[PDB]
Amino acid sequence: KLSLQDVAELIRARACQRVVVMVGAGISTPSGIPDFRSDLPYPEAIFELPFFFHNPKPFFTLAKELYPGNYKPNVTHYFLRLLHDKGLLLRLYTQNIDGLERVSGIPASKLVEAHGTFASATCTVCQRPFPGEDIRADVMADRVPRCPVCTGVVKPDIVFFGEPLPQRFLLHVVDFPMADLLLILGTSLEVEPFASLTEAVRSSVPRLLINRDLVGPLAWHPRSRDVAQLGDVVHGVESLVELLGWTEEMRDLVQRETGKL
Amino acid sequence: GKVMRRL
Ligand SMILES: Oc1cc(O)cc(/C=C/c2ccc(Br)cc2)c1
Ligand SMILES: [Zn+2]
Repeated sequence: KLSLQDVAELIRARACQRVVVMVGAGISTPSGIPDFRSDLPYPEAIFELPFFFHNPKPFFTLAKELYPGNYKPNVTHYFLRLLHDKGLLLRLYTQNIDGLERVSGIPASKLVEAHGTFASATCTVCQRPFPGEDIRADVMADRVPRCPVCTGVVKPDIVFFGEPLPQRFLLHVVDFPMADLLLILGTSLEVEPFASLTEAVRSSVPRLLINRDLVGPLAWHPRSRDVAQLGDVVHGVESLVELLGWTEEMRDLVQRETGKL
Repeated sequence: GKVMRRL
């Protein structure tokens, strides 16, 4: 077995220079983001295109809530920022749609927003793209945004069920074998193709899971350099940060960034 | 396609 402590020592020894990180809703929660299960026929219709076309207001209700500059990153986001600032982050894969990774200062070239973003939008009819700012007043005002070209509904570039994952997602193909550490925060990775992505790291590479529970591919197909640190995600991260000797660095980073937010 | 799931 490796312990958390062992992983921590690899990182401080800057021996892990190519950390691939996978994240999900377990890191949104601490920023206040409501869980997406809580009028719709069943909650998943919120990300279903046929239903959206029939009635887009529910979705746009949620877009209003999550639109940029409402929510702020939490200290788990900032830990990932710190990894990046140290030159240790190969890529960060997010299933979340709150865009808090980019607000935390991680550059877009280091990020894969696997479920899309509110940063931009697309006309559902003529496919004209829009910067997200261009539909913000409508969204903020509870009016369904319409295309100036064709009058079609303008949809934020959130990936809906059945729609292709973004282009950038295919960086996984080589990011995962290229990693010298896999970090999994706040997600199980039970859903394909994320599940299969955990298997794509090389045999010798540690996989460190920080999450409420042990779930998905790390439980079904365990490896001997897996480490699972189970509990509140934030507190698991606070523990790794201490084992790294980065506690004061984290404080100072968060203060500097909070000063800016 | 993004996979149908619950939530
Ligand atoms: O020392 C390191 C550090 C690191 O992050 C990655 C690798 C290995 C890369 C690799 C890619 C494809 C095949 Br096949 C075999 C190996 C080695
Ligand atoms: Zn249009």
